[PDB]
Amino acid sequence: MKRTFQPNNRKRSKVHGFRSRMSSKNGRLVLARRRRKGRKVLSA
Amino acid sequence: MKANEIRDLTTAEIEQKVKSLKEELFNLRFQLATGQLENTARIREVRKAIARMKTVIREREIAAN
Amino acid sequence: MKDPRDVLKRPVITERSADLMTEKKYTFEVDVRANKTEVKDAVESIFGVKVDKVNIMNYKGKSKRVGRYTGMTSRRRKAIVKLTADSKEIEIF
Amino acid sequence: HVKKGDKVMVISGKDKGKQGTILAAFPKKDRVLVEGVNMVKKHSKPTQANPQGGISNQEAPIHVSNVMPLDPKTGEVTRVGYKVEDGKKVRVAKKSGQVL
RNA sequence: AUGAGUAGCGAAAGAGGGGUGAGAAUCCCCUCCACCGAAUGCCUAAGGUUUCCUGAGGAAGGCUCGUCCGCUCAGGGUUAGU
RNA sequence: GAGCUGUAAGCAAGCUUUGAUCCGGAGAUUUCCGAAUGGGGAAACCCACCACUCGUAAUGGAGUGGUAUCCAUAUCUGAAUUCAUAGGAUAUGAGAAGGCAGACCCGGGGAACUGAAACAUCUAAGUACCCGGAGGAAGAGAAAGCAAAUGCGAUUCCCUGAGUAGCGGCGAGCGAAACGGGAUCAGCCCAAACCAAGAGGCUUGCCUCUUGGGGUUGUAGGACACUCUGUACGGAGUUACAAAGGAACGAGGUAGAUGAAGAGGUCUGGAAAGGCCCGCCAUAGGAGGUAACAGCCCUGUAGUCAAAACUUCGUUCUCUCCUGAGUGGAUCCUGAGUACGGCGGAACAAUUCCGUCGGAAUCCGGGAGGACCAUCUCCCAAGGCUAAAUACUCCCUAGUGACCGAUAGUGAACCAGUACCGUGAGGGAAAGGUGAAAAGCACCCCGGAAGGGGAGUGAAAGAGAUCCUGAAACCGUGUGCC
Repeated sequence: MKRTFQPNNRKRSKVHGFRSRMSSKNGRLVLARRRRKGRKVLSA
Repeated sequence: MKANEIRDLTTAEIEQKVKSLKEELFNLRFQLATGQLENTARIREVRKAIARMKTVIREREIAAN
Repeated sequence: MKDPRDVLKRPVITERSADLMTEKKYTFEVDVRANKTEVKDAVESIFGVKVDKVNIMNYKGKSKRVGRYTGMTSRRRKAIVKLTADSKEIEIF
Repeated sequence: HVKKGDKVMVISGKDKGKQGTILAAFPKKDRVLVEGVNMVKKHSKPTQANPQGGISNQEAPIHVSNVMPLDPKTGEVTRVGYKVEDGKKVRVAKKSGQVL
């Protein structure tokens, strides 16, 4: 029950994906900021 | 059944009741799909009964340890 | 699975299903995490028949709408059980 | 302060001065259905129930603060009180002291 | 609001008979005619994500129309040891 | 304590005074991802091993637990080295791993624009920002002090000193402290030197290893030697004051209960809470609602109460623990590469920081009062622990505005960080109002429908679904004069 964008582009997920965001302190900062704003969608 | 009664039966005896109730639910669901169920309230009633039984069982096992 | 009655959810009653039922094939809605052998054994136990083959599909959810709001329906798992020359699951349809 | 099956009397509205019997209660809205009071005429289309259809004549709920119970011994309107008779709380009539 | 009922509405071949229908240039059927054919044919990728089938529909949308649609709404439909 | 199955319709089927729905305390269940931790991975998914169980003649299948890394404690073994040791293995670990409150506070690093009308320092500014650590508060803390007195005596915060001294291309600007007035108010423990016990080198002695007594000090104290005084019926305490569990009473918090008095008459009206003529209650004239403006209609308010269960505080009992004061001053102690000096940068006689070398004294002893040299005055460094007064609020409860009232007030009064835009970090809207009550238009007529005209409901239908009021631009129909 969601919306998916390019569910086959692997490079999209390897650049802007959740596991790449969680692999460095700066990406975790990005995720923290987006959680603070209240975004419905975190990362790709 | 009310908890009081369920609490009187032996653990094994409870397990059996649960088995039986689960069969009733299976049948009830199949009847609904075909189109031969009138008391649809029976479905919900059975589900809650199964829960009441499992609650009593766990409470006895926690008490043990 | 723990109790086989958790593998089978409800039968499927359509025109295609009624067509297949005359070839001794029955269509069920199945828990989305159950596999072929699980369904085979559950049908064995519940109805006391002999099972020859099982085939399974996966179905995506459909987009629906009621007024202004939009959503999706649940995913489904469908199984077509082919019985051998044995008894007949009475679905009492 | 009043419930289903009570003899009440309407105090305010078009039907002020009428008296009847409670038929239903809606505590979620503080409204109440009194018989013979606040009659409406609904224009109902033909459908499965009432196949021919027509113009009905039913009651409509009034606000519960527009109505007050009747004192059993005098018959006049009374305010409500609450006593505990036998390990059971009972609505009392302030004007006299009788129950309900 | 004005410009203004103005500019647009692009190739490229259609014509008639019948039907449906409140309504037909435009939808369906028939007949003839015409166009592509190292494709404008067959299959099958990437990609899209129900757009597929049946019934209903005439708000909106479809550079005109519409009884039609990739549009709307209800049901359905995807089966592998190779 | 009588209805109920959320929004929220409908349409079925049911539950409930042998007491439901609902509210509060305590529990149970809690799929998958996520620090994610069996391995892998494009987060929401794949693929395993071990033990036990279900099932098959057996293979195949299923269920329940365990299986990351680091650290600590051990236990063994034990690469180099034989032991040892790196390590390995084994165990025991509610250990730690991540999040956040865009706030408050400790530590480290650390801009530029700007201004100085230019620019030379400076200012901006130890600000923004980044990194690490936390706690409900946090470093701060009981004088080798202020200072010059008739001295005060820990720390922190507010007023004043004062925009003064001072520093400043002494220009912009930066900018103190002490005294005095207040808030809060307690100070302690160790090391050292001595006594007793065991061992471990040494030959007994000796001498260190440990454990118990000992003792916390500067107009010096302690040790030490000798006196009284005690080991309780007294004192103290888990908030520092070494350390350390329960039990009873009281007040709260997390549901609630009770709770006075008008249908007054009469007028308008769709409806009376309004007008007029009368009464009542008040420890209650807060507030909201009800067909219009209610103290007396409802929910309520003042005042009284109330808790099975969790919690927050107090008080008492219980519990636990515990000597001080003298005379001396023969002999020992009072905090080691430190106090201070050089050597460089750092910083900037110079000043300090850090390194870079050095290097005392120690009661008849030291350190200070801008330097040095002497007088006098205060203090006792190189060990540790301490509440309160202060800072801030993501949250919860009760309230309050000469605060806004739908272009305002939060970006967001409405399914808003949504819809949309972007590859991404990120950017970021519009949109409230029928009626008291759906009573939300049966039926007739034109029309395929939409939409109308009657009929009906209603106080109102010109209140009929973007349905309160409804201005202007803009668009039309009729007409008096030209």
